[PDB]
Amino acid sequence: SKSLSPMPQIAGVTYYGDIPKQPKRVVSLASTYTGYLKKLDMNLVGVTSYDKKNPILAKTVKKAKQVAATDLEAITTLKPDLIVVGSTEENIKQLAEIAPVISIEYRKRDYLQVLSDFGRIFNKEGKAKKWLKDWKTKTAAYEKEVKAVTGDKATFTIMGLYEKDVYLFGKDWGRGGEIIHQAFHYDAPEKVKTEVFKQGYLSLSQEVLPDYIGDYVVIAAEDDKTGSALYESKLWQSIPAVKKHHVIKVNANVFYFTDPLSLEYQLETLREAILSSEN
Ligand SMILES: O=C1CCC(=O)N(O)C/C=C/CCNC(=O)CCC(=O)N(O)CCCCCNC(=O)CCC(=O)N(O)CCCCCN1
Ligand SMILES: [Fe+3]
Ligand code: NA
Ligand code: NA
Ligand SMILES: [Zn+2]
Ligand SMILES: [Zn+2]
Ligand SMILES: [Zn+2]
Ligand SMILES: [Zn+2]
Repeated sequence: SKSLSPMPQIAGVTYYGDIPKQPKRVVSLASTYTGYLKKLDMNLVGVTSYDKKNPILAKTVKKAKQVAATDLEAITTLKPDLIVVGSTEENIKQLAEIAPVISIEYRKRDYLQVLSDFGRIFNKEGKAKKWLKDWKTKTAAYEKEVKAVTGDKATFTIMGLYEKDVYLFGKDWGRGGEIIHQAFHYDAPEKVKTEVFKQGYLSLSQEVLPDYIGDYVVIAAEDDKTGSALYESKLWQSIPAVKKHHVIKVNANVFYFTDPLSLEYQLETLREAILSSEN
């Protein structure tokens, strides 16, 4: 049998079976976590559709098969020694019959803690610590670069276009919020702090958008055509941030994510976009 993880008790983490310390064949069924596992040098043999559509992550998991959580046959034949899932997955019991499962309830640990937590689970503390120390220094330095341009108290709102809907996001639901609010310590407008932050996200009617945007807005979308009718509208064009050219449009295919690999890309992209807003 496998050498075992110490399986620490961590908020949000549930273990099904004996988790290996050094898994050799991991199936990741939760896009939140795939890039954390890659950062810690795990061999991923299965990943999700969102993972494959994230160009930053996809480059690192070319040999992994795309699978869904219902793919019991394909997952079995991948011969995993570990499966990682989100806690809301429909069929964790069936997955745990195939291999040991780590199930994570989102948001119980923050985007940085998740990495050091995996460091404890897999005895990869050094790799996690090195990344986290560098991240702390780099983000503080970049925070200075961007606030030099905007002012330290400029407000930012995180937004996404999805289907025909409009979402706002807080500090810990992807779409750039970790970078903008946690890494750069930008404030959000009061209405976003009150109505969005605790909730994580808020699906909004388009006509009230002006009320939620202050100095800057970051907008994630999967395709560059989705926002067209909104963007040309008098409503949108009346927003001071829009008039100032403080709209930052980003590609959701990577910006949905919160993992170290995706966030490295988001960090550089957002730094450059803020600087570019004053070109
Ligand atoms: O984990 C993150 C950031 C936070 C996040 O989006 N999560 O889903 C984490 C798990 C949240 C707890 C379970 N909640 C839900 O499943 C509710 C639906 C959901 O995924 N949400 O994010 C809620 C707001 C978005 C709803 C519309 N769906 C999308 O934007 C698809 C991309 C979308 O939201 N996805 O999750 C697929 C890509 C995600 C890449 C990893 N990103
Ligand atoms: Fe989500
Ligand atoms: Na933080
Ligand atoms: Na999608
Ligand atoms: Zn700060
Ligand atoms: Zn039109
Ligand atoms: Zn203009
Ligand atoms: Zn400006």
